[PDB]
Amino acid sequence: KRYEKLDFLGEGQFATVYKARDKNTNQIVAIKKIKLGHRSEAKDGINRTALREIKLLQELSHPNIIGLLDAFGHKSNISLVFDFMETDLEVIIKDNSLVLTPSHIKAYMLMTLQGLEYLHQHWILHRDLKPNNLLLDENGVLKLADFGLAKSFGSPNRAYTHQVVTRWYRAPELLFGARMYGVGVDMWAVGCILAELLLRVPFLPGDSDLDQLTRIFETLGTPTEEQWPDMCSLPDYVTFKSFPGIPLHHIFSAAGDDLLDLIQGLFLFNPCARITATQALKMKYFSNRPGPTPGCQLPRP
Amino acid sequence: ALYEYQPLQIETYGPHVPELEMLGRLGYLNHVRAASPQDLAGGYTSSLACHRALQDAFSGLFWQP
Amino acid sequence: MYHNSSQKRHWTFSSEEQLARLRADANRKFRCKAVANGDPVFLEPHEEMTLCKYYEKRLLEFCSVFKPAMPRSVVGTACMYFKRFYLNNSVMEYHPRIIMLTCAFLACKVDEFNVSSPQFVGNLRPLGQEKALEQILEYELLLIQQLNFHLIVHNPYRPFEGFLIDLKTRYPILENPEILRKTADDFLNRIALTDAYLLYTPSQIALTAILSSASRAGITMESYLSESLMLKENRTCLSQLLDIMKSMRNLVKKYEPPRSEEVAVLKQKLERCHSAE
Amino acid sequence: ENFQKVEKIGEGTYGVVYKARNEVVALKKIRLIREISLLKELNHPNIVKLLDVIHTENKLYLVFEFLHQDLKKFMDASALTGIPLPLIKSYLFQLLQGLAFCHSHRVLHRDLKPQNLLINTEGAIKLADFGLARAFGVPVRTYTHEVVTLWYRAPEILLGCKYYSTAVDIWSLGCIFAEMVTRRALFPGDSEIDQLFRIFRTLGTPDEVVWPGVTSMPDYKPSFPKWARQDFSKVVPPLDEDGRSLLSQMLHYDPNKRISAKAALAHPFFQDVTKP
Ligand SMILES: Nc1ncnc2c1ncn2[C@@H]1O[C@H](COP(=O)(O)OP(=O)(O)O)[C@@H](O)[C@H]1O
Ligand SMILES: Nc1ncnc2c1ncn2[C@@H]1O[C@H](COP(=O)(O)OP(=O)(O)O)[C@@H](O)[C@H]1O
Ligand SMILES: [Mg+2]
Ligand SMILES: [Mg+2]
Ligand SMILES: [Mg+2]
Ligand SMILES: [Mg+2]
Repeated sequence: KRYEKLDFLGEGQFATVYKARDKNTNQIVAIKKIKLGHRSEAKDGINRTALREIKLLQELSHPNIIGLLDAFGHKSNISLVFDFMETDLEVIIKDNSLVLTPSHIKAYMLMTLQGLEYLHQHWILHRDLKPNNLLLDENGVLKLADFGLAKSFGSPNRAYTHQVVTRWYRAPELLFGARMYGVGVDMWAVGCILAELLLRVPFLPGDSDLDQLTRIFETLGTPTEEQWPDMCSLPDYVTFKSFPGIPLHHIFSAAGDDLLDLIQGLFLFNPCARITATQALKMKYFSNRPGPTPGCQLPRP
Repeated sequence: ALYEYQPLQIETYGPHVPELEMLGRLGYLNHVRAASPQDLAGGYTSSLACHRALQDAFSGLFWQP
Repeated sequence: MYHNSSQKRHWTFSSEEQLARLRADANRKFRCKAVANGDPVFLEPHEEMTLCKYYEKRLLEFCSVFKPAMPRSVVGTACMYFKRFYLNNSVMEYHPRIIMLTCAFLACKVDEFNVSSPQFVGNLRPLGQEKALEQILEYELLLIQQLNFHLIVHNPYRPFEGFLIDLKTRYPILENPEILRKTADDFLNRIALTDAYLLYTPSQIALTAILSSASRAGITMESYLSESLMLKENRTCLSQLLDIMKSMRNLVKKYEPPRSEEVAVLKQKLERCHSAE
Repeated sequence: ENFQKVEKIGEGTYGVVYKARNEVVALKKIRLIREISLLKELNHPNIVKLLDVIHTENKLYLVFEFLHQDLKKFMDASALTGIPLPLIKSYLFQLLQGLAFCHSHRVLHRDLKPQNLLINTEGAIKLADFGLARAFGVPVRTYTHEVVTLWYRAPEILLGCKYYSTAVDIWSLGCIFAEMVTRRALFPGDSEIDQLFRIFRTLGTPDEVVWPGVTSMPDYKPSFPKWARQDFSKVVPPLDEDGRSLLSQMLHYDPNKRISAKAALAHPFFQDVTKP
C-alpha cells in the first residue's frame, strides 16, 4: 500500500506499466509489473528478465540512464519502480507537428552517447537500442531504458543466449550470427537511430533477417574482405550479389560534412573499425556550431 | 553554447591501468589467448579481455571501509 | 565495477566486531519475537555460527558435485549470498538447508547460468524433490529482500587473473607466475571459509593469496609492490596494504572448522527448535 | 459472483488466467471481438471450449475447461522414459481432427507448438492460443507485435512468402510429431537464417525440381549452400515405415504438395489408433 495506482500506461507481451505515487514523497513513478507468463515459466520462480534489470540497474548511476527506485513483489510476482518519463524518442520522431532542427538532433545524439559511454565503461552492452527505449522526461533529459536484454561483455567464453534487438536496428554482425561482439552493436543501433532522426522514417525497415541484410547491402554497398576482414567466418553468413550502394550525401542531402563523417564512422562494416562512444563524442560534429539545444528547449509532443 | 568533450572521471582506488590501445605494444597480449577469426569478425579482440582483467585486478586495491 | 558497486558501499564492514554485533542483534531480535509470541531450546550466537559454517561447507559440496558443471563464480556468488543472509537473520527462523539451496538457485539465475528448475531440484538427493522446489520458490523473494536487491557479487578470481597477467608482463624477476597458482588457489579457498569476503575488497584478497603463495614458495615480491605498483613513492599506502594482508593471514590462521559432535548436538537442537514453534 | 477464484495460472500476451471453481475451470480476464467469435464458432472435442463470456464495463471474462497441463510440460516430465507410441498416435490423431475442423471453416492457427496443446487426465488433447489465428483472410488480432516461436515455422514463411496457406499448420504438426518421437526439437534454430539452414541440412536444399517457384521467393538467394538430403532413418530412428511416410508427406517443401489434415487422417499410420 506504499503506491497508489492511478493510471494505466501500457501493456506489453511480458510486462505491464502503470503510473503511481509513492505516498511518502508524493513523487510520480512508473511501476513495471512483470508477467509470470506461461505455466512452465511460473514454476521457475522470479522472471529472469526482471532479475537482469534489477541486478544491472542496481550497479549503475548516471544522469542519462534510467534509475531503479524500488522493487517489491509477492511469491513469484515482481514489480520494478522507475522514475516517470513523460515521453520517448519514437513519439518525437513520428510526431509530424514538431520540427527536428539540427540542434535538436545533436542534443538527442549527445545525451544518448554520454549514457552509452558510461554504460560501456562498466563493461555492459545495452543490446536493445531503438527510439522507444530512449525515454524523455519533462525537463528534456534522455535516458536509456529497457535493460531486459543488457549484458556484461569482456569475459571470454561467454557466448550465452542469442537474444537480439528488433531487426531494423540490428548490426550486420548480429544478423550473421556472431556470438562474441563488443560495443559495435550498440554503435550500429545508434547510427540507425540517427538516420531515423534525419529522415523521420526507419532507415532500414526490413521484414526478415535476409531482407534486412539485403536492404543494408543495397543502401551501403556489399562489403568486401578488405572492409570486413573475417566476415565469411560468421556462422550465419551467406554470399550476396555485389551492390554499388548509394553515396551518403544522396541519402542525407541536408547533412553537413561533419555529420557525414560521423555517419560513415557509425556505419562501418568492420566491427573493430566502427567508432566507439568516446571516439564519437570526440568527433568534430559535436564541437562544431551550432551547439546542442538546452534540454528545457527540446520539442515536447 | 558549444559542446566540449570532457573525459569521464571515476575514482578506482588502485594502480593506473594502461590504455587499451597500448596493451599490445607493452607486451600484455603475449600472455592472453588469441582471438579466433570468428571472434574477430564480430569485433571481439583479446585486448578487451586483457583490459577487463587488469581493471578488475587494480580496482579498489587500496580502499578502506 | 567494484569501485562503485553496492558490494563495496553496503556489504564491506570495518571490523569483525560489527559482524558479531549484527549477528547478536539478529539472535536477540528473534528471541524477543519468540518470547512475545508466547528457554534452553534457544541457540546462542556462537552455536549459530558453527551451524552456519557447517552448512556453508555443505553448500560447497553441493555446488561442487552439481551437474552440469557449475562455474566457480556462480559458487562464489551463492556462498556470498549465504553469508549476507545469515548476517542479519537467525538459523532458528529460516532453516540453513533450504536457504542454502535458495542461494544456489538465485546465484545460477543471477550469473546467467541457465539451468531448468526440474534439473536443479533433481541434483538433490521424488516427492521430496517437489516439496524442496516448492520451498525454494517460497523463499526466493525472501532471500532477495534480505539481500536488499543487491545481486551482483564481485569475486576475487578475475582480479587473480589480472594480477597473473600483470606479473607475467612487468615482473621479470618471477620466471613463471603459474608456479604460484595452485597454492594461491588453496589460500583463496581458506580465505573464503572465513569472513574476509565481508571485510576486504576482492583485489586485496587475490593479492594476499598471491603473496602468501610466493612466501610459502620462498620467493620475495616486495619489489612488485614497491616498484611495479608505484608504491615506493607513497609509503603510507604500502603500510596499509601490508597491514591488510597481515590481518587477512591472521583471520586465516585463527579460523577453526566445526567439530563433528558439536555439529550433531547443534543440529538436534535446531531441529527441535524448528518443530516446536 | 458464482465463480470462486482458486489461484493464478499464468499471464500470457493478454490478460490473466485463473484456476476457478463454479467444476474446475479457467478464467481469462482481458482489459476492456474477432477472437471470441472465432472461439464460439469452433466447437469440437479437440478444441478448447469457450463456455461462457462474462461482460463488464471495463473488463472481459472468458471461461474455458481446465486442462491440467500442456504437451511441453508432459514431454519435459517424460524426457527419460519417453512417451508411449500409442499415446503419440492418439495425440496426433486428435490434433489432426481438430486441424481438419479448423481448416474446413477456413481457420489458420499459424502458431502450433507443444506449449499451446493442452492435455487432461483422461488422454484428450486440444488446441488453444488462437491469437495468431487467421480466419478466412483477416487476422483475428489486427495489431499484435508479439514474438513468435521459430522452431515450427514452415520454410515458405522463412523465405518471405506472404501467402499463408493451411499447409503451414501441417508443417508445424509434423515437427511436433517428430519431437514427440525424439524428445528433441527437429529444427532448433537460433535465428531465421539458422532455422532455414538447419531445415536445408536436414532435408536438402530446395531446387526447382522439388519446389517449383522457389527461386522467385522474396528472400531466396542463389548463393545458398547446396546441402544433400539425408535419409529419414537417421533423423527419426524410432519411427516405423508408416510413421516415416506420414512424416515425409507432412514435411514437403512445396506447400501445394504437402499433405492435408483430412488426407492425413486417412493414412495407414492411424490404422490401429486407440486412445489410452
Ligand atoms: N519510467 C517510465 N516512465 C514512463 N513510462 C515508461 C517508463 N518505463 C517504461 N515506460 C513505458 O512502458 C513502455 C514499455 O516499456 P519497456 O520497458 O520497453 O517494455 P518492454 O520491455 O515490454 O518493451 C514504453 O513504451 C514506455 O512508454
Ligand atoms: N483452459 C485452460 N486450461 C488450462 N490452462 C490454460 C487454459 N487456458 C490458458 N491456459 C494457460 O494459461 C497460460 C496463459 O495462456 P494465454 O495467455 O491464453 O496464451 P498466449 O499468451 O500464448 O496467448 C498458458 O500457459 C496456458 O497454458
Ligand atoms: Mg521497449
Ligand atoms: Mg524489454
Ligand atoms: Mg502463445
Ligand atoms: Mg496467444
